[PDB]
Amino acid sequence: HQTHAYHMVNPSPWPLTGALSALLMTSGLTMWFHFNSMTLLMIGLTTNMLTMYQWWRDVIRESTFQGHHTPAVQKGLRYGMILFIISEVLFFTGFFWAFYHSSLAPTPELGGCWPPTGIHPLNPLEVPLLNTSVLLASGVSITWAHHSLMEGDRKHMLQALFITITLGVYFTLLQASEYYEAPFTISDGVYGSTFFVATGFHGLHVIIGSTFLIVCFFRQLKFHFTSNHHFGFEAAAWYWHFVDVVWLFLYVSIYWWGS
Amino acid sequence: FENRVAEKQKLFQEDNGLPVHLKGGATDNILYRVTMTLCLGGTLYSLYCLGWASFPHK
Amino acid sequence: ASAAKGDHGGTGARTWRFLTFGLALPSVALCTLNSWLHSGHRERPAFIPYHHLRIRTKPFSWGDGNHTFFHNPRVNPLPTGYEK
Amino acid sequence: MFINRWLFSTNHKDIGTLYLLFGAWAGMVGTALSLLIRAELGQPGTLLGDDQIYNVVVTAHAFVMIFFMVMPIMIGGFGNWLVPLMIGAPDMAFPRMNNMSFWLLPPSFLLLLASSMVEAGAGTGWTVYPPLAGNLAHAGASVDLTIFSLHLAGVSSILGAINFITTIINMKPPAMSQYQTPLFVWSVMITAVLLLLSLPVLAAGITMLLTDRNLNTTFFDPAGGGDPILYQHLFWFFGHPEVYILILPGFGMISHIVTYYSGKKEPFGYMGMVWAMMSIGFLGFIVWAHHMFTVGMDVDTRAYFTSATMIIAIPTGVKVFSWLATLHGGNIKWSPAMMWALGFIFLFTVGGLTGIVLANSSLDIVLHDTYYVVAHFHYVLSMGAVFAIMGGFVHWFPLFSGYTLNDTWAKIHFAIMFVGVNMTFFPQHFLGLSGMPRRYSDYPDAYTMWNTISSMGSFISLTAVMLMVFIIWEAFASKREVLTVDLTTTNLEWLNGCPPPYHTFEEPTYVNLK
Amino acid sequence: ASGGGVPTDEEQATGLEREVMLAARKGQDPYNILAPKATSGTKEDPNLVPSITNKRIVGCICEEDNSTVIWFWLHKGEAQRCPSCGTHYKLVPHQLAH
Amino acid sequence: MAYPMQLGFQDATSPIMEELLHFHDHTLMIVFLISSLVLYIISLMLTTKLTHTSTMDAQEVETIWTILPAIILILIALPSLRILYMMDEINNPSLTVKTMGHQWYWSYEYTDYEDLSFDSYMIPTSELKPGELRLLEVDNRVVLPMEMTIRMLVSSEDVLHSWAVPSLGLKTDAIPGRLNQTTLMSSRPGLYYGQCSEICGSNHSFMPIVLELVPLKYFEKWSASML
Amino acid sequence: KIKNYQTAPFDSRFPNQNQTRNCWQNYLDFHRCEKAMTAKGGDVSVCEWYRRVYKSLCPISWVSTWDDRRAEGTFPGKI
Amino acid sequence: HYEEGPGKNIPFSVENKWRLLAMMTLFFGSGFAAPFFIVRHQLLKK
Amino acid sequence: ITAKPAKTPTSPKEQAIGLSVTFLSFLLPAGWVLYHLDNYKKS
Ligand SMILES: CCCCCCCCCCCCCCCCCC(=O)OCC(COC(=O)CCCCCCCCCCCCCCCCC)OC(=O)CCCCCCCCCCCCCCCCC
Ligand SMILES: CCCCCCCCCCCCCCCCCC(=O)OCC(COC(=O)CCCCCCCCCCCCCCCCC)OC(=O)CCCCCCCCCCCCCCCCC
Ligand code: HEA
Ligand code: HEA
Ligand SMILES: CCCCC/C=C\C/C=C\C/C=C\C/C=C\CCCC(=O)O[C@H](COC(=O)CCCCCCCCCCCCCCCCC)COP(=O)(O)OCCN
Ligand SMILES: CCCCCC/C=C\CCCCCCCCCC(=O)O[C@H](COC(=O)CCCCCCCCCCCCCCC)COP(=O)(O)OC[C@@H](O)CO
Ligand SMILES: CCCCCC/C=C\CCCCCCCCCC(=O)O[C@H](COC(=O)CCCCCCCCCCCCCCC)COP(=O)(O)OC[C@@H](O)CO
Ligand SMILES: CCCCCC/C=C\CCCCCCCCCC(=O)O[C@H](COC(=O)CCCCCCCCCCCCCCC)COP(=O)(O)OC[C@@H](O)CO
Ligand SMILES: CCCCCCCCCCO[C@@H]1O[C@H](CO)[C@@H](O[C@H]2O[C@H](CO)[C@@H](O)[C@H](O)[C@H]2O)[C@H](O)[C@H]1O
Ligand SMILES: CCCCCCCCCCO[C@@H]1O[C@H](CO)[C@@H](O[C@H]2O[C@H](CO)[C@@H](O)[C@H](O)[C@H]2O)[C@H](O)[C@H]1O
Ligand SMILES: C[C@H](CCC(=O)O)[C@H]1CC[C@H]2[C@@H]3[C@H](O)C[C@@H]4C[C@H](O)CC[C@]4(C)[C@H]3C[C@H](O)[C@]12C
Ligand SMILES: C[C@H](CCC(=O)O)[C@H]1CC[C@H]2[C@@H]3[C@H](O)C[C@@H]4C[C@H](O)CC[C@]4(C)[C@H]3C[C@H](O)[C@]12C
Ligand SMILES: C[C@H](CCC(=O)O)[C@H]1CC[C@H]2[C@@H]3[C@H](O)C[C@@H]4C[C@H](O)CC[C@]4(C)[C@H]3C[C@H](O)[C@]12C
Ligand SMILES: C[C@H](CCC(=O)O)[C@H]1CC[C@H]2[C@@H]3[C@H](O)C[C@@H]4C[C@H](O)CC[C@]4(C)[C@H]3C[C@H](O)[C@]12C
Ligand code: CUA
Ligand SMILES: [Cu+2]
Ligand SMILES: [Mg+2]
Ligand code: NA
Ligand SMILES: [Zn+2]
Repeated sequence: HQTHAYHMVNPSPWPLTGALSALLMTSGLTMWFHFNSMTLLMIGLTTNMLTMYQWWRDVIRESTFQGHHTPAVQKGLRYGMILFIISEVLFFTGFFWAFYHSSLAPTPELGGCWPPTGIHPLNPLEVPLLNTSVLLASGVSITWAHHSLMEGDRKHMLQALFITITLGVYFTLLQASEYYEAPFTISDGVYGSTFFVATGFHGLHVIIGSTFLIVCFFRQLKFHFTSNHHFGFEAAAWYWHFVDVVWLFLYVSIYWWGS
Repeated sequence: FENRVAEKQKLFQEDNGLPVHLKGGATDNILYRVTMTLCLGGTLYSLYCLGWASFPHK
Repeated sequence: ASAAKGDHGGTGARTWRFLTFGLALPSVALCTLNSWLHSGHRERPAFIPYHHLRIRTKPFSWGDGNHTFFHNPRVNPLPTGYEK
Repeated sequence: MFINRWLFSTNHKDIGTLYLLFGAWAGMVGTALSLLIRAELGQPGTLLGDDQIYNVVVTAHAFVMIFFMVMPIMIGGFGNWLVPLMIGAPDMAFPRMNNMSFWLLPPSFLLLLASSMVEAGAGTGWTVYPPLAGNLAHAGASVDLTIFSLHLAGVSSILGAINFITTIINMKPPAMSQYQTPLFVWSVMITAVLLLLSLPVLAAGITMLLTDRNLNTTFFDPAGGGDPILYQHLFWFFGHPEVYILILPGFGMISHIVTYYSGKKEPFGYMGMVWAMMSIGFLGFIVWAHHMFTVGMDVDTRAYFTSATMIIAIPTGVKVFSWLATLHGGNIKWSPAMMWALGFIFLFTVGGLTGIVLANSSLDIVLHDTYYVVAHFHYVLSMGAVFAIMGGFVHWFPLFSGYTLNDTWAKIHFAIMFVGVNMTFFPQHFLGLSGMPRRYSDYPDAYTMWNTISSMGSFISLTAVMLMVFIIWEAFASKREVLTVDLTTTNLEWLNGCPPPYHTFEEPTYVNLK
Repeated sequence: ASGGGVPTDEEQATGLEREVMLAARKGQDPYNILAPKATSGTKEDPNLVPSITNKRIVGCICEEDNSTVIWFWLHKGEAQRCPSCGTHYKLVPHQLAH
Repeated sequence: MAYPMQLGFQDATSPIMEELLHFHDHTLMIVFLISSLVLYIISLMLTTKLTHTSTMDAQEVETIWTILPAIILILIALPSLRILYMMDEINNPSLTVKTMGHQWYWSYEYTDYEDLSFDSYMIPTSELKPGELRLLEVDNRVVLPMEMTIRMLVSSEDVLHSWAVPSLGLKTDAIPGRLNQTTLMSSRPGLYYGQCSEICGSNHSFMPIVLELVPLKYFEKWSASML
Repeated sequence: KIKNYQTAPFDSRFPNQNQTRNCWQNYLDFHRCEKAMTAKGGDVSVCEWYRRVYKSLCPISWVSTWDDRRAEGTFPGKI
Repeated sequence: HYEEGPGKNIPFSVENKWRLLAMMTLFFGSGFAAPFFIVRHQLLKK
Repeated sequence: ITAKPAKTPTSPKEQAIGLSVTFLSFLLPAGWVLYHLDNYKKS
């Protein structure tokens, strides 16, 4: 019988499966790029999906059903999530650095100018503007979600959380449509590479963010959250704002300053 | 929807010596088994592919 | 641009709902509106075979390895020119 | 009761043990790769005949030692074993995630070994600069497998870093401030912070190379308006923090060994030691372009980077002098651990000072990409990082295993290793100054003498390594269990016995506030 | 206006979380979340160290802003003294259940 | 070039390399001071049975071992930086030569007046004439006028290379798409050798560089003779 | 005349190691000059300066490649 | 609960010192050997 | 660090074999490969 408040975790296979999924996804991407085939890739994604589901399930079991998230454990979770976001900020920094390296000193092969010759950039006042409003409006609704939750208001929490999600989906679809309509491609030199990798990786974070908010929505439906203890929601909110902010920076850098 | 958390609490606080990842009944056991089989299958298979890819032919 | 309205001495979810419905969503409506009255289908850009564009160092790993993933025949040419 | 223990662990000690096991093995691979390098250079002409295989060997030598030997032993092994014991924590903050950090490394290693099996391997250097690493000068899967090895290794360390930082901040006795934690802990936390910030940038840069190789991006390709120099910035922005990541936990171990074997109850200048690690930590992020003094940057930029690099000398010196002040007035015990520590202090300083020479962008024109650099870094790594591991290993072995080593043998081991590494690397300074490039399978005739002596040193160090395997066998063969340990009052990690229970601090420590 | 429907912690916290919460409100610290307040530490007024078992590690911060904690096992029986500063510690029972 | 059993730098053929020799002596002097001081202090700490194991007060003595290192670095940094700006500075060069890296050989271009240009390949081992240096000799050498400021532009048509000539104090990476400048001044006629200083794959060891410094007159006639 | 010539002098516009743009700008300047003088009936010899400078500093394969592209109508610079 | 104490907190047995000697030689030897075989592999291959 | 008496002392005899086995595991495999290395420039 422990007399400290931390959480001694039941031995678990998920770390091994996660690790092995990573072998299969990576091996797979390599088979796919070279010995044309998506077999390993597919098994990997499946094992990965299976691993994530069960790991996070056990965390909900450990916390909501078993009562292991004492205030000490909650405090550690806040720190871990903040540190993760910092990691992600630094990942994106690389892509920005790439953008600015190329656009501040355009090479002669591009015509010695930015945008490069032959590139027809999108209008930042058309759909990119819309996308900005959509994510910003997102930040307002997720915040209303959080205060409603803390005041004990179930129907409004869910109401606001649904609006937030819809906006995430609206963004995704607008960006998907923009990808299709764009008159330049990832292959169109350095302009295209920076545009689609930076926005692309962002697009991926929008989906991860939304998926995470969908998880919070269902968990809220099932009454997991209390008015004081709801760390999964907070983490999802922070991740969401982080996603908002990177967009603001892509918008100002790539779409506006770089057209 | 109805608030069924107290029941899930009892089920998962049951003194039965089962680790958290199997403590929900046999569904868990099927998913554990599926996931591992897939992992070990895929891992072996991925070693097989390192096999062929190593050579043009000995 | 620099804000301008007010609140704090009585607040809550109510205030944030108020901003969602009275400011944020209306902005999205307006911005949607600006877009619907704008996107004048861009004249297909003239194809020039610029060496810095349509880069093919290794074929893509799908289709015929010459088509980008969200290829649009209407606006995206191949290296040899427009398909259709 | 074996699968549930060694494969599904949620326990810091067992995860530590696994990490040491993994590292031990990797070390053999790396050592073997180094002998193959010096075999090729042990006399003029060619031994392997194929020079793409030499380049493959050099490249894998570096990856195995850095990512697979040093980092997992120091951070993964010592870090997991010691940090919680040193702060009275019941485990790490994220036990299950901790296990994933380990289990990612064998897959990571598999993918690197596989890189050298398939095609003609990755003969790039450990820098992996484009265009050589591009899909034309290195067509095929080799480089892609390397990239993926690093992605996995990278993820392992980031998740590890989050755990260490969270653990060290959140799980100390409620009365203990950060300024009452031992230096080894301080050293892991700071290292963890550098991992957190530096690896993501590497992950971006190699992801950009990956898309350049397989999705027709032109980040690094001038054809598309790319710049191969953008790669260097991104690599080295990581790469420099990485060298400080390799040595910092080393610094923390030396601090404890010097203090223990001098009979001091604490090191000299605790707060200066803390300050210096933070300063090295911070300055480590604004020096990266000293690996790029020959690529054609502005003279004003090169002046900044020379100057900024020099400043690291100042807090590093404060450490060296504080270890020495720790010896002052010590009841010095000449255990093998202490011999390792003393060698560290001298040899590190030498590698450090050749670093200072290189920091001069003037002089680096003629020294860059010569064996002078190889010497610098094999002094701070092969005799700095490795000596602290050895020393740490010998000192805490009884705590991990519950059995003692034979000290006489351990001293023999030290004596052989000392002669080997110095014989191997010392003459490389002359090579460099005389102008022998690095990454050569063969050399003008003039360089024959120093290359001959150097390769002979390899074998001395090999003998040293063979003996260490034996030394560990003997320990476990003879089973001399630990009776008493001294100085337990200021070394909490020894206070639950050797080895300690699977669960330590189930009831936490009692520390008054006052 | 609003309406309710969100459970509180009083309603739905379980396990160790619930125990810590209940204890907190009676002003007790069975799970060692707070730092204990020292006594004068003399032979007559020793520091009382709760344990569930027959011994417990004491770290003693002899003076404020010492960077080095003095650690020692404290055993059931006579009050023991910090090896470094002499301040007294006596072990006691109550961290216990029924 | 390097002679056998060599311990330091090759002899300086340019004034800028001469500068670096003295700067290295100046610096290595400081390295020997600090490394010897440390060894002495180490051996000092270890050779007495007298003890003081109670705690010691620190910050007073730490001033010294912070301020003094700082002074020493200023003594290194100042000359170091004087030379760097000297290497960079305004040239008034009388001639511009280009060199282009390739896997695995160098090409050269003299295009101030006429489009003169040639490859340059390591003489292999089997084909070496007697007294010719294994791994260093080329078919066509880079003939240039001694006693004159020359602009070298370095670049590459494939991967990274680096064009080094140690005895002249020269090393400039060769990057495709980029044109890197270094200046070149030989105090003496002669042959001077370097080798490629970035890892360009298999034959990285075997793309040497050979300057042939001769007077203006013979260089002119050599240029006329090569077209 | 202010001309007869050894090589391209120091140009304060391009004072660092990287001389990529000195090659480029002089190639551009030359052809922009040649265009406007071939079009408007005035001696093309006023443009010689830029030709010498760019011939001197530009790699042969750069000049060669850019000349091909100008003839192909894919030269990315605005002449 | 798991095995506690000296020789019991490891994923290998030390109960017999010669099974140990062999385990240790396979383990460290395989590690040491791998690069030589990778080189052989590469030398043959083509 | 004081130990207890070796519960299973390892005689100089035993040690000689230990050291021999251990050196042989490192040296034989490498030696085989290295001996046969001029034979590998062929295929
Ligand atoms: C350092 C690690 C210790 C362990 C060493 C084990 C191995 C034994 C090494 C023997 C014992 C170690 C001491 C030898 C130092 C040799 C310095 C030197 O020859 O300097 C000459 C220069 C410059 O070269 C020239 O301009 C030409 C020289 C012109 C003079 C006439 C030459 C006549 C030929 C002489 C041939 C005999 C020398 C051959 C020497 C052959 C050596 C293999 O070379 C260089 O740049 C070398 C740059 C390397 C700098 C690394 C810093 C390490 C400091 C070590 C502590 C020292 C403090 C005392 C403290 C002393 C206590 C150690
Ligand atoms: C083989 C031995 C099996 C072991 C059986 C045990 C029997 C009893 C159980 C009795 C209990 C009953 C159950 C019996 C089942 C035994 C299962 C087993 O054998 O379990 C296996 C376990 C245990 O590991 C071992 O296999 C033991 C190794 C030998 C021990 C050495 C002694 C320690 C050396 C000193 C280390 C320093 C730290 C020490 C101090 C640490 C503090 C204590 O594996 C691990 O969990 C971790 C190993 C990680 C390291 C591997 C590197 C992977 C690289 C991948 C790339 C390859 C590509 C090649 C490609 C090639 C290209 C050509
Ligand atoms: C930690 C990093 C590390 C370590 C330990 C080493 C160790 C050794 N290295 Fe290496 N090396 C590099 C990092 C390292 N090196 C890097 C980054 C490069 C550049 C690659 C490139 O150019 O791209 C390089 C390149 C390099 C070169 C230049 C290659 C070239 O330019 O062509 C040479 C030449 O001799 C060399 C030799 C050696 C030798 C003889 C040893 C050793 O043999 C010395 C003896 C040390 C040991 C044998 C290790 C002992 C420790 C253990 C066995 C662990 C024990 C485990 C426990 C106790 C738990 N290495
Ligand atoms: C543990 C690893 C490690 C550490 C700690 C260091 C530490 C330092 N290194 Fe090094 N280094 C490498 C590993 C390391 N390095 C590797 C692997 C490479 C090669 C990368 C590659 O190309 O593959 C490299 C390359 C490298 C270069 C690139 C050179 C080139 O390629 O041309 C430079 C340039 O400045 C450099 C400088 C330094 C400096 C100034 C320090 C300082 O941190 C040293 C500080 C220490 C001291 C100065 C001694 C102690 C101080 C005192 C006793 C106080 C008094 C001192 C004075 C007054 C001067 N090192
Ligand atoms: C519903 C859509 C919403 C918005 C976008 C959301 C998701 C995009 C898809 C995947 C996101 C994942 C990774 C990002 C990686 C690469 C950038 C891809 C971004 C993208 O989607 O770019 C598009 C497709 O890109 C291409 O060709 C190639 C695209 C396919 C590449 C396959 C995946 C490649 C794997 C590389 C990354 C793996 C390594 C990750 C490193 C992490 C380490 C921690 C560009 O379309 P295009 O036809 O060129 O131009 C449009 C012309 N009208
Ligand atoms: C290559 C393409 C493949 C991409 C695949 C990825 C796809 C989708 C990912 C979707 C993310 C889902 C995250 C769900 C986490 C649910 C578990 C949870 O939320 O757990 C919470 C704890 O926090 C916690 O662990 C918080 C744990 C949060 C971690 C979330 C971070 C996920 C980000 C993934 C990053 C991928 C990035 C890759 C590209 C760089 C539980 O505590 P509470 O909430 O307080 O409950 C307790 C109360 O009920 C009691 O009174
Ligand atoms: C493209 C090809 C390469 C692919 C490489 C991808 C590598 C691996 C993918 C497989 C991983 C999927 C499953 C991971 C699940 C995360 C677990 C998690 O959520 O970790 C949590 C802690 O970390 C926290 O909060 C902080 C939350 C951290 C969660 C992050 C998990 C994913 C990280 C991968 C991405 C890193 C990228 C960062 C740099 C860009 C929970 O901690 P546990 O210790 O488990 O339990 C603690 C208990 O008290 C809970 O009650
Ligand atoms: C034919 C003639 C050749 C001779 C040349 C030999 C030259 C050099 C070999 C060097 C050997 C010296 C090793 C000394 C290490 C032991 C010294 C020591 O100090 O250990 C001793 C024990 O070892 C003991 O029997 C003594 C152990 C000695 C065993 C020596 C075996 C080495 C054999 C080498 C063979 C090479 C073969 C190579 C072939 C490939 C004494 O300690 P204890 O009383 O147990 O402690 C008491 C307490 O602490 C217990 O808790
Ligand atoms: C990616 C789908 C996205 C939908 C959007 C529409 C845009 C057009 C993309 C078409 O993508 C197809 O996907 C297939 C996946 O089944 C590929 O099969 C490829 O991979 C298989 C792996 O099993 C092999 O069997 C096949 O030979 C090989 O053509 C195939 O090349 C490709 O045409
Ligand atoms: C890191 C570098 C280590 C360097 C190597 C260490 C020193 C050598 C250890 C012994 O290795 C053996 O050497 C024999 C050579 O004497 C080889 O026999 C070979 O040659 C002999 C003929 O002389 C025959 O006995 C054998 O059949 C034939 O395989 C044999 O394969 C090999 O195991
Ligand atoms: C069913 C549930 C109330 C159940 C309960 O009290 O437990 C209510 C509360 C809030 C509702 C949601 C929110 O009002 C937001 C959406 C409102 C739209 O008008 C319908 C769908 C919509 C997504 C609703 C679905 C569902 O009716 C919810 C989730
Ligand atoms: C408990 C153990 C896990 C072992 C491990 O992860 O290494 C079990 C759980 C499920 C098992 C697997 C599943 O039963 C299904 C597979 C088919 C047969 O049942 C035997 C082999 C088979 C491949 C099994 C291997 C192994 O016995 C597994 C993976
Ligand atoms: C090297 C780096 C990245 C450039 C690139 O990606 O091409 C550039 C970007 C901003 C630069 C810095 C800023 O211009 C500010 C400083 C300017 C000084 O003249 C040199 C130091 C100085 C601190 C610069 C050093 C270096 O040139 C930096 C750091
Ligand atoms: C003030 C602070 C912490 C004191 C404490 O709270 O215990 C100490 C610890 C390390 C100190 C620094 C280091 O001792 C190194 C420097 C030494 C010089 O004597 C003063 C500046 C100097 C930069 C110090 C300033 C200051 O006294 C520091 C920063
Ligand atoms: Cu060209 Cu090395
Ligand atoms: Cu650095
Ligand atoms: Mg270089
Ligand atoms: Na050789
Ligand atoms: Zn005390």
